[PDB]
Amino acid sequence: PLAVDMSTAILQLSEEGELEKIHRKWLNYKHECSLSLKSFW
Amino acid sequence: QRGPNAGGVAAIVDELPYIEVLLTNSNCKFRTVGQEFTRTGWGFAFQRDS
Amino acid sequence: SFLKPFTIEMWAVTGGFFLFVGAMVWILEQLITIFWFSFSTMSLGRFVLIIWLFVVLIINSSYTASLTSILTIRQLTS
Repeated sequence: PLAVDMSTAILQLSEEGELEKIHRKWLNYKHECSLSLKSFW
Repeated sequence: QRGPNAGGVAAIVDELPYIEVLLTNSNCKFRTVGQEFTRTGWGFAFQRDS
Repeated sequence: SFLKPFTIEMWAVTGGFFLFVGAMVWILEQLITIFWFSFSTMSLGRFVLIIWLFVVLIINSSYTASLTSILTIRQLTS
């Protein structure tokens, strides 16, 4: 029965916006970088 | 400045008197690509039937 | 933006392999070097001109295909 109300705890943790704020605390890693020519033989 | 890639967005949708501030505040690198697609206006919000 | 549809190395290979192919004319044959241009206006040297024709009928037919493929993707970008 712990799984039922920690299911409702997470949905109440997510509507409040706490999953993202903890995600900002640890995983704030966004440093992600990103014509035509011709060559043959 | 980051464009649609690198986490940025393609276009900002704002009201016209916000945008005529943003063009002057920045350089000449942006331009309103369309006309107004919902033309309503502003106003004071009173208590109902006052 | 004019010379863009080929690589900077390709503009030296193409201009380079018109003189080395142009030096092949001297094997079949400043003011003295211009005498070959009077001969290359239009045996075995004719067979050099046949293959060199289909080279220029490809560098014509690829420079078009890389000036189109710039002038469409410049239009059909996001």
